[PDB]
Amino acid sequence: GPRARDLGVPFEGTPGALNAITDVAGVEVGHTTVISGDGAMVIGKGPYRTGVTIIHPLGKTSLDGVAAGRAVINGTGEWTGMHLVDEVGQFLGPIALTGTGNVGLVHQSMMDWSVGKVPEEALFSRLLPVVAETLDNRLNDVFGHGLTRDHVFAALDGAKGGPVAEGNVGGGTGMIAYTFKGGIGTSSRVVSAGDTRYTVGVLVQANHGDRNDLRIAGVQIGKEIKGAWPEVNGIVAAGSLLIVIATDAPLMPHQLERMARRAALGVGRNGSTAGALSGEFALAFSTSHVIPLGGKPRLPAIINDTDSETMNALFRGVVQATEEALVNQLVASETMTGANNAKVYGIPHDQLARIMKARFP
Amino acid sequence: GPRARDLGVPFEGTPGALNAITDVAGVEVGHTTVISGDGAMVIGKGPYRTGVTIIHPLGKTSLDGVAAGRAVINGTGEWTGMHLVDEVGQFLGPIALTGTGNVGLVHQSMMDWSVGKVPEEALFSRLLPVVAETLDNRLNDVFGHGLTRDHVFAALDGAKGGPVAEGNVGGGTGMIAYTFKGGIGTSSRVVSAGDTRYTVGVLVQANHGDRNDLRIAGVQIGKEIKGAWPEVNGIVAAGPDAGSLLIVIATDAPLMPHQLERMARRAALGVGRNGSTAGALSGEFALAFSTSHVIPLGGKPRLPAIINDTDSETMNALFRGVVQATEEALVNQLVASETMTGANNAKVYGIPHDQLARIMKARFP
Amino acid sequence: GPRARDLGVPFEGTPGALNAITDVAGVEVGHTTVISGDGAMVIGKGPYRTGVTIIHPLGKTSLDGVAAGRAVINGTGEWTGMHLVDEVGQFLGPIALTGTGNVGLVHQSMMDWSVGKVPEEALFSRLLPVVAETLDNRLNDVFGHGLTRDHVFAALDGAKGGPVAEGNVGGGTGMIAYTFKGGIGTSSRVVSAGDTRYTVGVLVQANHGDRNDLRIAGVQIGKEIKGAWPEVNGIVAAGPDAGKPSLLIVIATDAPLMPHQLERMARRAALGVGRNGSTAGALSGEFALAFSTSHVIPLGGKPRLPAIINDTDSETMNALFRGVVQATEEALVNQLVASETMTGANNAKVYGIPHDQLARIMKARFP
Amino acid sequence: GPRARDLGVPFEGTPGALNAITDVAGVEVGHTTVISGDGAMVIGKGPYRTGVTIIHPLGKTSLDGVAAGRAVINGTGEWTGMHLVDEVGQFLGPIALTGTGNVGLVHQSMMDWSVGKVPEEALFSRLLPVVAETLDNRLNDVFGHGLTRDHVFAALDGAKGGPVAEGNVGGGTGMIAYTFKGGIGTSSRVVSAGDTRYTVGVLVQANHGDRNDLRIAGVQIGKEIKGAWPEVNGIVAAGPDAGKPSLLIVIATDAPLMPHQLERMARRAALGVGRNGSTAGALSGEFALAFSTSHVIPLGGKPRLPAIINDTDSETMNALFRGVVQATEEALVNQLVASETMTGANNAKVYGIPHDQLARIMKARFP
Repeated sequence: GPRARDLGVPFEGTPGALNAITDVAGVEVGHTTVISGDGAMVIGKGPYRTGVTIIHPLGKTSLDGVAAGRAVINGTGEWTGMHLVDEVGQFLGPIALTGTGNVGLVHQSMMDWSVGKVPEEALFSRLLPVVAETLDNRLNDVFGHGLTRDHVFAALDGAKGGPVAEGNVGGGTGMIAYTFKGGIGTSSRVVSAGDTRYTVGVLVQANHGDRNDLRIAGVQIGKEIKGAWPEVNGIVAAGSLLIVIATDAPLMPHQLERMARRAALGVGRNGSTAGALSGEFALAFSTSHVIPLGGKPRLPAIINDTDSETMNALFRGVVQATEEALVNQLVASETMTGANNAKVYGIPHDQLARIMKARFP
Repeated sequence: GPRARDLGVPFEGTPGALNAITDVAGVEVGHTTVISGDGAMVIGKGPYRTGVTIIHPLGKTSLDGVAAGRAVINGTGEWTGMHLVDEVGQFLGPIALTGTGNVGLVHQSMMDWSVGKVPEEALFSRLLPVVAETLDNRLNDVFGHGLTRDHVFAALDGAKGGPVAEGNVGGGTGMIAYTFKGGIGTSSRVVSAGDTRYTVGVLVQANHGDRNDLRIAGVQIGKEIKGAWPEVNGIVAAGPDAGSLLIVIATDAPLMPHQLERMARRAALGVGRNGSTAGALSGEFALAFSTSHVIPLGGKPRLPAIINDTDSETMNALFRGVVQATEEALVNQLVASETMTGANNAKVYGIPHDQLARIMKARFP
Repeated sequence: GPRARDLGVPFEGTPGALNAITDVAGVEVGHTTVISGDGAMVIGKGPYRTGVTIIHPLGKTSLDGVAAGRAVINGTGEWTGMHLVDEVGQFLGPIALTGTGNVGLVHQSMMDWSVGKVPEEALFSRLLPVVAETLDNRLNDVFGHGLTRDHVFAALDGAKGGPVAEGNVGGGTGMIAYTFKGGIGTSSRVVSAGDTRYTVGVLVQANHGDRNDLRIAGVQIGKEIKGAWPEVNGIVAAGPDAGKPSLLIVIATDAPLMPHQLERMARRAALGVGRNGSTAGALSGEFALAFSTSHVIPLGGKPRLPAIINDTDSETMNALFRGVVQATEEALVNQLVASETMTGANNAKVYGIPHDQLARIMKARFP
Repeated sequence: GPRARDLGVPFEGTPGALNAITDVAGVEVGHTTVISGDGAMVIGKGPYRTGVTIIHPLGKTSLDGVAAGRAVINGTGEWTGMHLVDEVGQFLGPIALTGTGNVGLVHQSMMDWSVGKVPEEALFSRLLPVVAETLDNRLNDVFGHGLTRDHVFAALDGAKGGPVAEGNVGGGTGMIAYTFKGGIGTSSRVVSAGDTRYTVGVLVQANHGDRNDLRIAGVQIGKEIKGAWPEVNGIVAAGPDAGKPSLLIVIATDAPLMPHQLERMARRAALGVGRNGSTAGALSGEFALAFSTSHVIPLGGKPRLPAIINDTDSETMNALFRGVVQATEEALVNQLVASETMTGANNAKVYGIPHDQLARIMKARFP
């Protein structure tokens, strides 16, 4: 359906052609979305509202590593492969984003996928899969084994470039953000440093924040929206965040850490305050600084960290793309009823468009 | 004079009585402001637009440490005593905030002050002074020895509780923020968890950001303000024509060091609200301390109550307090800082009060 | 059987009664050891030389957290739950130490175990299991699903206090250290901090280092031992005569330390590792995790900190730090002595450090 | 005079020609040594036993940065410029190593030196000087302004390549290590990374450790040496007969490493320190800084990275890491051997480790 710009939300900067992480060439994204059952939750039987999102930095047939660096806003969550990134500045294989109860199954399934897809001599490189989570506990049977190995293989094999589906898909299927429906969002910026252009792409799996704090384009919007509070069986019940950054800039690992640390500023623009139990994390990678398996790293150009013109263009790109990806998520996610007949509303489009038109005539 | 709220800027949460870092009882703040000379800069001769700000966590006569934790947004800058804070979760003595060229002088002056104020038996504890900087390079002769030991002593000895002066004072004297006049700002929040209340106080020394990114209460305001662009000479320096950040957080919550690191990491979200994107060469840092978790010199730490990190009600109240107080301290700074002409006749404008008030009235009727 | 001290190896300090991590009261350890098959490796069909080691910091029935802090020597490996430890300074549930290929299975199995053992209202707290690995790739079919959920449950349920089995057991089953057989080792120290004596216990899963660098009690011993280099089908595979016929450190203490203080403890492990000569290989995932059994966090309640220690109290802190260094040093040697010769996948044969030669060298050096 | 090898101490690996940090081409080192007064200490009036050591990574006329990374063993100390290193992976200007009381004076003096040596257009780059300390509190009047701006300028301007003076010089003048006289030590290794041989150079300012823990070439040597415990006016002040009659590590390499790779190098220092027995005291500020002299960043220009190394290339990386461990181990022993007995403030007398006894013990152990 509509994305945030289509409802009149303004943003700064110049988006890429897709306005998605796949504006960084060669990046592929895949989702498997598991939606089954209704009514009361029984552990092991559903209902299920869960899934997995796969990002292949260099595409699904690559055996090469990408340069990478991370940041932690609040570390109450899981993201595997990160000790590796901190130490050697690269990771091998895809990124998986999923629900908390699925981490182990996804991790082993990625290994199994490797056995089937990678030459035996290269299997040593496939030992530390990258798997991250947020908690779909209200809408999903977290502990009930709803995600299968076949679901994971389907996302790995089905991933592609081009437009990325947003909203209640893949790892975002069962999520809740700012008390509205959570999910997947994505955005990009094409940034200028003199005559050089680079792309910064961002994808988020959003399960964080309170309605009372939410800002969209600087507007504190929770109180301006009427209704759309969550429910349980019919009774109004009220009233973590994963960030993946891709760039084609040829950055070294410590420079990618800097990129990842900018995500918090974009999160801050939209009002949340990093809950004590909210696992909020960012991972950044370069698709031009690539490390062939067992060979010399390929760094086709080099950027000085004190070159403010280039670095600030890249940093502003991360902030803006993060800010927009978060709003794109909210708009893409539709109302859902899941486990225990819990109902969470998508942010209402008609009301958002009306508020945006009043604020930005 | 008016602060941000008085010009009609809305903020979330409940401020303390002074709406300042000194709402955390026992904290003292002092400034020495050095403004002398006009015209062309000659290194070693001025003009000078610099100073130093002192924060005594437990007051100027305390020999005790405070529990502490820090966070780095972008580390292109200096803040001494921080390896100590990372290792042992406490620091001794005051925090000094100053201009980049003054760091060594301030560091040695704090040691000299200790020799005169601390019993010789306790001097061992005074070896790692806490000194942080931002760069006053457009308005000040950075390398020219404008700050003296006497200026540092005056701020150390003159510090007090009560209202805190903001704007072009102390370490903020020569600073520039969002292309407007930079300086010192402060704010506080009184936060609740069940029947318990705590105060979170914030003081900033702001020298960061670009006009085009600035948000005040969510409003992207730089293009709505007419004029007030800097001048380099007699002609317009930025925008159309030619015709670092230090954050100190105090709380009376009885937090352990790793919990204060969490508090410090919330400052970035408050900075983010106001639109900047952490420049490559901008040293943006946060330090948080507790005034109830105190470590008597050579004795047993005093931790009068203890908080679970997974107690979201308590922790989120504290975190939200940091975010909101940081957001407001930054806007308070801009409002307090007046237009200044300094070295090389560079002129930087205070954000115009009349225009800001008008924009806020139109936006928040 | 003999441990390192019984072969004449001298160490500094005073061990606890068991000279093991279980000298810290209430800690329980369990192993499941999986050894099946011989000969050529086919992925999914073994041979298997693998397993899992479980450490319950407060015992298997506890729902409470322990204060914790970690350190990284070289981060090329996996240890889950560590973001949590860095952020909030505690973890819930047990520590699992296993082979690299088993991480996901163990992580999901720990969740399944919680579903069976923990009240539904407490399940929220069981979402970030702590699982760490070293790579058994020479002796084991890593990718071949040799470890099952039932193996994990058996270690979780079978864990106990008292003496801890060392050597080729649990997560250490298929490991190789200093080009000799690797595995599990443990040691403890009781350390005098003024009028109070604390216990520091250490358990290692050792899969690191080279024979040429190994020091035992300061003696560079690799060249003093004759033979015992690894083989394949009777042909020496490493060392001068070739061709011819990661490290996980777990520290427990009963000292009532805050999380940042436990990070300091964990950072001392590297010095104990250093004593024994290794240099942290580029691909060697070398990690330490320290926890307190007296600073405990009841689930959804107020942390219990029964006493408090000043970081600048060098008498207390240095006693604790020296304990970590000495217990780590000895745990590493205890591992080598406990681990016996093994032939595993692809007919790789790795020798236990020879007891007779070690004892002879120690007697000559330390009469 | 004899260095450690000349007294019979064995070490592993191959030193560079000078066995010093200046085996990395282009590095310059200078010292200013301040020794005045005897007897009772009065703050502001000595006695003084202090100084400053300067390391210019690319020589004293360079305006360029070097790639760099750091590590902390125990952070109770000061080292400026390190937030910069962590953030952007480089630093500008020289490294100064000094006593704790001198940090501020040295920091401002380095800025003043820049005003006099650097074009005004480049001054922006000189605002984050790198200054580190250890505490000379037993032998020196720390707070008494013994070090002057002129002393700092003399070390900055006098620095040179070639042999590096060790012992009671520069920043090490008033230091104490392993209950013997502390000071400056240096060593290097040339390491074979396939077909390329890189140099790793290490300089230490040692003020850490206890005699009871000291190991030299693995030998626990404190109880083997007779006498030489510190004194005050002829009465022994420490050890069993008492009453009767921080660490800075600087690593240079010519390997073209990226900043995160240099952090890995710096983290290896701890293993070299561990070999020699210390346990990182609670108040001991123990720090390492590593830089590359081939990966250089011209001021306001494009970084120069003449070749690039894969972190997972264990052959190359392990050669470099082993170089750091071995050079750090040897630098520490070289310091002890270079430092002579000194009596300083408050009549504190600290002995250089005795050469005759050390040589005798080494001969017995390594015949």
